[PDB]
Amino acid sequence: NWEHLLSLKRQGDTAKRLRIEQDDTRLGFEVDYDRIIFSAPFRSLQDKTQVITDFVHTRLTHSLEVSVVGRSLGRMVGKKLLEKYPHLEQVYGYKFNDFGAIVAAAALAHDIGNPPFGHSGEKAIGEFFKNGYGKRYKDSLTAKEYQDLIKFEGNANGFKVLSQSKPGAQGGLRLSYATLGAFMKYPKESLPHKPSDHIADKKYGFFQSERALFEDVAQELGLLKRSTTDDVSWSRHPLAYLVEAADDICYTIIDFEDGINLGLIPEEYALEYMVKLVGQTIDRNKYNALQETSDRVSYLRALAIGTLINESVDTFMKYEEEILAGTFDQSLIDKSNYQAQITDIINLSIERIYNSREVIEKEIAGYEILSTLLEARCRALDNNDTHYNQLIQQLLAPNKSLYENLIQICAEVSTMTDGKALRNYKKIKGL
Amino acid sequence: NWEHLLSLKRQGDTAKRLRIEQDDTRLGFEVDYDRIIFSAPFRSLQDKTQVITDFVHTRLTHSLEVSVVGRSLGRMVGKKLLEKYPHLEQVYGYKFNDFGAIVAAAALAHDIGNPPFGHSGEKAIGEFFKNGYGKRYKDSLTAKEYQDLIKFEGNANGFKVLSQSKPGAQGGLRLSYATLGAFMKYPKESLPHKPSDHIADKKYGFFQSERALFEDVAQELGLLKRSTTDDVSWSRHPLAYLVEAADDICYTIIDFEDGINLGLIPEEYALEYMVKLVGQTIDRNKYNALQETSDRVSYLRALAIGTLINESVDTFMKYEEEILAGTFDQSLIDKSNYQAQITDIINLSIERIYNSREVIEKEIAGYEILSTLLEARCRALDNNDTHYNQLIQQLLAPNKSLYENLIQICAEVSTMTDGKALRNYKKIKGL
Ligand SMILES: [Mg+2]
Ligand SMILES: [Mg+2]
Repeated sequence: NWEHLLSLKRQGDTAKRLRIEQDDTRLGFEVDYDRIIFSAPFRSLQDKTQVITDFVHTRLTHSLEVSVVGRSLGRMVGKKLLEKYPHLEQVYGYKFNDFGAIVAAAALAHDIGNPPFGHSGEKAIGEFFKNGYGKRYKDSLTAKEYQDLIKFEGNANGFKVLSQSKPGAQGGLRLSYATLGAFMKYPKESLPHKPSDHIADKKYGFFQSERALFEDVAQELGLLKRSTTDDVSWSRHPLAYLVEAADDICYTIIDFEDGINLGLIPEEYALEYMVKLVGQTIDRNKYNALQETSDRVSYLRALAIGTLINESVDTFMKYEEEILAGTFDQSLIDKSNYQAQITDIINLSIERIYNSREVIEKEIAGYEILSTLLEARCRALDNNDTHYNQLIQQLLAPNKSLYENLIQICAEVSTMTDGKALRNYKKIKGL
Repeated sequence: NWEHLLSLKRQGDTAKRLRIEQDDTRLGFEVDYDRIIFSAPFRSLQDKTQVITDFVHTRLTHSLEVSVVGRSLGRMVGKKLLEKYPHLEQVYGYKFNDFGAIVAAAALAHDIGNPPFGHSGEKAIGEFFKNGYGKRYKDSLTAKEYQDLIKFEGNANGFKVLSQSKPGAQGGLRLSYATLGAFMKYPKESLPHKPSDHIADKKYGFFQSERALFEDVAQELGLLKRSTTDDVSWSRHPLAYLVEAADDICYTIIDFEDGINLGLIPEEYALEYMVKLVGQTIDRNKYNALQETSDRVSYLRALAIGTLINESVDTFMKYEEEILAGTFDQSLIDKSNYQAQITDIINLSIERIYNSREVIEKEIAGYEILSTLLEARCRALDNNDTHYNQLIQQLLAPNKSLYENLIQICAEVSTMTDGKALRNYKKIKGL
């Protein structure tokens, strides 16, 4: 039922929030976007680079552009959903911009919990608790608590960042449950690990510390159960497919755009890899008149993203009922008519960007930086009386169960800006 | 007439664009926002700091937050305007989110053309042509052409950045004329200089190179004439008052928030300066429970901005007819019941932030950096045959009248990222 999937509930609410009773100048879904923009975690993305460190390729700009693509996807699907289910507007008061706001807010916050250095950063945190100093806690943790650590997931840390309760601030940003549902691409716990090849089982979406929260979210949204055991799992909020397509589209096309502007990808490849995606719409005489490389590739990027947005909207509507029933097993982009071209683009980015020497060097350095901060925090946790460990406390974590302390340390190390992680690492090593 | 003020015209259009015939998933005003987000000038704000250089206080984040405040102001005024003038919706099809989109897009682009180093940067460019090397061109320029240079204005450069025609890309971002009108806080030429004490005459809003464009914009919007001579001037688009209030509100409250987080303003001053603005709404027990300084001041900031948004909306509606008639002589914030508290906040920021030693040092360094780049570009313009000047050409301006060349040099030097301006300065001096 879409009416339940479009929940305006916020954590702690004691009474229902009806869509028809909202002030449209203060609509819960749009407030969610504003709350993210002004949050300290989102602002910190100003000082967080992607794999390439050019000072003009931040995670902030990526997140902005993903939210813009998400708003467009949500608006377009929202208009068509209100055509399919007219009672949603005539009776319940939903409007097509409501769907754009939900997708836009969830897409804006997708990278908010990810550690520095990309997938290497997640992998370094996991290795610390699997084989590093952190393995000593294995026997003091449940299997699912330990799995949170050895397979630490930036998606699940984002959910924690958005919802974490603190003195004077219960519920974090207190986003609408529809937004938290659209945010949750992997609505399962850390265990069991990859039970199938379904896209929603590739990773997990919440830590044990947020299990009770997502239980409240899933029951309020009426998400369909995928497990009937104590290992909980649900079918994805339909709008999470649009959040994922926005991310897939931007990662594919914009990484390519960046690789060309940065010199990693020869410009001579631009047309060849994009011709299928832009062929019918490109004004070739306009393309040839553009004099700057950055202008030519941004034109191709806009055309390719527009093509993929329109197709993703149509794919969503073709499979809407399978998605609403939890039987859609793939991503929207997996069904694309351009899958072969998308794959060639992604593979070229892996070869020329993600496996470039500068990116490899940065990830190797990231492993040391994160491993050091985790060991410093964890030894300070185990012996908090020594003078050294008191200083580490004042520096890295000023102002609980063992698991709650360990997951908090991972969450705090993960959300450090690049500048503060390297600086603090430098001091703990004297540079 | 609001119907004309809400023009969807884009530069070069040969036929009218009726509001009632727009696809609401592709509304011209919302497209304007997206085009700015993806533009190279907006992305470059990632590498442009405000006066304080902390790496977590960019002009990008400021612009984002101003656009969020602007969207809220536009939404709220838009709803009330459609109540006052119901034919705008029933006959012409306008919706309250239309006004939010226009204000949001114009506010997002407000700082896009400003040079580095703030007002010192504008002043350094002006001094170069008034008393530096650039004074030699005085006699080759009209009075208004020369005034563009000696009083170089970041507001007018923003209009150029948004609209500048290039091979393969006529019209720049080609924003809706309503958005360009809401953008224009000073709808006059560089001469005459400050003809009155009206807020709209404090500066000017377009260079001679964009005069013909803004003439097209003002006639399409039906803006009221303020001069009947060859020195052209118009009354402000009413929505420009909301763009200005968003900027005024954010500059006042958020500079204060930054000054406290950065240590420049003692935290003990936070409540004293904000008590009048937040008194009725602050949950003092919640405030006392917040443990981090950044959390306490962001709570006060949200309360003060909400207070000022609500009041600014009411001030706009009280004076709507004077604004529509071009007889409103002040800013919206000038009529605020908190003017005295706002002034105390602004004065404390001037004393503790803008006059701090680190800010003074940066502005002094900015004068040298910009003066050097301007002299290098201008000597290369005057003698383009020498080997040195060919290298300067390849480095700073790869790929016209004397005035068009000089204003282009100012526009390009102004939009340089901090990193590229300092690096290029370093090379021209060998560091
Ligand atoms: Mg992403
Ligand atoms: Mg500003």
